Amino acid sequence: MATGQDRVVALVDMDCFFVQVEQRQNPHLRNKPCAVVQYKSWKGGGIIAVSYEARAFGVTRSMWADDAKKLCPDLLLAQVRESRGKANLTKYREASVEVMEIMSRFAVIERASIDEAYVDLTSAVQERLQKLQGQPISADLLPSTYIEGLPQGPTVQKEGMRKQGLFQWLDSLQIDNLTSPDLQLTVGAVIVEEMRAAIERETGFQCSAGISHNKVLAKLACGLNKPNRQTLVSHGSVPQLFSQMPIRKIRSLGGKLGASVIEILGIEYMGELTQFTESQLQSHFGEKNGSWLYAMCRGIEHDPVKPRQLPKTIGCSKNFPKTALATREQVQWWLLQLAQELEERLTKDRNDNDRVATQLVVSIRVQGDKLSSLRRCCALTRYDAHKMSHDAFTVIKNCNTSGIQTEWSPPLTMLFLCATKFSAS
DNA sequence: ATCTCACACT
DNA sequence: AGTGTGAC
Ligand SMILES: Nc1nc2c(ncn2[C@H]2C[C@H](O)[C@@H](COP(=O)(O)NP(=O)(O)OP(=O)(O)O)O2)c(=O)[nH]1
Ligand SMILES: [Mg+2]
Ligand SMILES: [Mg+2]
Repeated sequence: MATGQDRVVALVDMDCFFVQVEQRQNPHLRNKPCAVVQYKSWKGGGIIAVSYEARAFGVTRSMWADDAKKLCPDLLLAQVRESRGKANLTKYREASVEVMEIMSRFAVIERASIDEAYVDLTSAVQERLQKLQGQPISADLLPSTYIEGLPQGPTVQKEGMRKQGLFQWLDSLQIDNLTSPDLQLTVGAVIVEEMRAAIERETGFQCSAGISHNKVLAKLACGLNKPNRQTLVSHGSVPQLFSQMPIRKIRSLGGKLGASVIEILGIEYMGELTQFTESQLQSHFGEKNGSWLYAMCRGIEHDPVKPRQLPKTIGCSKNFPKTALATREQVQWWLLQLAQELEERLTKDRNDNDRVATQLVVSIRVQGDKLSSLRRCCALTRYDAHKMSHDAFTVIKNCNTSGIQTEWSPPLTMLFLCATKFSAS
């Protein structure tokens, strides 16, 4: 009997992160419809973060600020800082570190993005259980927790509903069994309340969280009640939850694979995968995908929370959409600009994190081509922008089809520098 | 598309 | 090594 109740996993994700960062810094933006964009010289900038007040007006990510202004006239905007003609995300990376370090105090975390991390609470839950000494869990220890699927069976407002569901869960809880998966999830949720409380006290940032037995369910849970709430997804809530859950909502199925699952099998919801054998899914999607899908639709997933808090690579990119680079002098200048930010971030990384990058990856796009046109690596022996930028030029310089030694053809529409292969130092 | 980062696969 | 996908 397959179980998938072996771990306690949480996913903490910051609410409207970039917006919150700007709001802490500028109190005038607090509790208002606001958004964060970069490069306003074109269409007021492209929206990448939206406060929940602004979302009420229908303002979304990927929307032009000028178009967003049509939906929400009083929409306030904070713009991503610009350096060397490029976007600078320094303020946000640093705010992220604040959050990651607080979370790191409770357990080993996997930085999943700039504003979220997975937490393996299995050992931490076990520790708390003996301390409890068979003591019941008060609802007071879960003041922002939702239990998905509850209340059920035999008030109207949301908070009243939340409490009623929480009480049904706690009233039915068997605290006698220290190996009860449902009990383990509850204690995990109590810890996450503490973890989320610590984040807000020490940063001012609010976040949501999902607590379940694996990463996928935890991630899904987190989005069930946003913002400033956490959701517990038990093993038992899975069949109902997945019964009307679109396949695309599940992490990693939001793209071509998920579309392929829908098209080939003629289904719409995650629960509908259960009627197929593992071999069947393997036949359509391969040995690896098939096994993963077979277990996942039953709420089972084994991807571990990796002990990794730091980025594996450090990269900078810029597009050049009639603005395309057509001279060697142009190509060299922008490679230098990219190299300058790269050196800046690398040096700080070396001091902070006791490591040194060893490989420099260069990538370019050509006006005719469809993301990357060419990607080449070279050795990274010194944190020097001039050296790195000259190196970037050298390995790509053979692309220049122009006979004349001053022009570049055909024009470049993207430059990209990435530092990889870190070694301890 | 006028805006980093991980990982499978090769 | 280089390409493609997926998410954020
Ligand atoms: N440059 C760029 N930045 C982005 C993009 N998408 C997101 N960001 C940046 C902006 C975001 O602030 C940050 C976190 O991304 P989320 O967690 O997926 N969205 P948020 O936390 O804002 O809202 P909530 O979580 O409540 O839904 O990543 C993008 O396409 N491009
Ligand atoms: Mg977020
Ligand atoms: Mg996120």
